[PDB]
Amino acid sequence: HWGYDKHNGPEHWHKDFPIANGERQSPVDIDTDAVVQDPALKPLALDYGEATSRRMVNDGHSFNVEYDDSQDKAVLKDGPLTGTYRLVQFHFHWGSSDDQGSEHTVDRKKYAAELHLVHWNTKYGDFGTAAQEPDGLAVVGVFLKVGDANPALQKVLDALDSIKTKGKSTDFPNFDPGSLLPNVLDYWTYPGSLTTPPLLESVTWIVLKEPISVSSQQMLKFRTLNFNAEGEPEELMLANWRPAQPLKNRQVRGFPK
Ligand SMILES: [Zn+2]
Repeated sequence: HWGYDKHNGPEHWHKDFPIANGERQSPVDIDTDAVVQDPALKPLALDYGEATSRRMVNDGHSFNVEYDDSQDKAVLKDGPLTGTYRLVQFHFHWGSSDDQGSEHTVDRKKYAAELHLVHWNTKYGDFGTAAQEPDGLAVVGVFLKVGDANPALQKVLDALDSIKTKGKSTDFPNFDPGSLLPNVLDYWTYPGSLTTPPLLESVTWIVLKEPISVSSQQMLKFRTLNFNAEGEPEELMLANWRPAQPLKNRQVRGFPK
């Protein structure tokens, strides 16, 4: 088992998951001075118009909104990518107070939470196959910046009472993941990993420059979830972010700049 406390948190994961100290781990700090433009980069092409949400699940480390990835209803193309990537799920990371919780940082600045929209490359057939390949996954990272209430986010938060403990799920149809995107789609990109065990090095990271908003009040609702299953002792889901990992050999690129 793994988690986010002093003893089982990120600093210890390397013992059970050696790849934690590897060459393309995420998240990273994005130093905007070192960011470079690249004329090969394209605008991000998100097509979430037919996206079909199925359910919401507490997986014991976070909560996921699952999408129907059996066809091309919710696809991600272009940006830094070649091919088509299907949306399989999104989930969030957040911290114990509003001044922390994002996984990526910008010139060391942290936000209150971060949304990850996970996509797999269709040339690999399924998520499991895709997850093992360097070009297999694409994750769009969206910062949640504390400020005004976010009404799109509120629909997600209203279901959280129904999935308090590990393993619970609730049906969650009709949620549009495009409603949790900012209006401008400028992004930073770098080759990285999943930010949770097994920490697979299979992700092209697409971190959006513009955050979406969230209220302090709304942030308290994230923190009502439990890491523990029902019947075990309570362990509140107050914080589930991995800190910045060393950039090592990698280049962060920016679009449009
Ligand atoms: Zn994540």
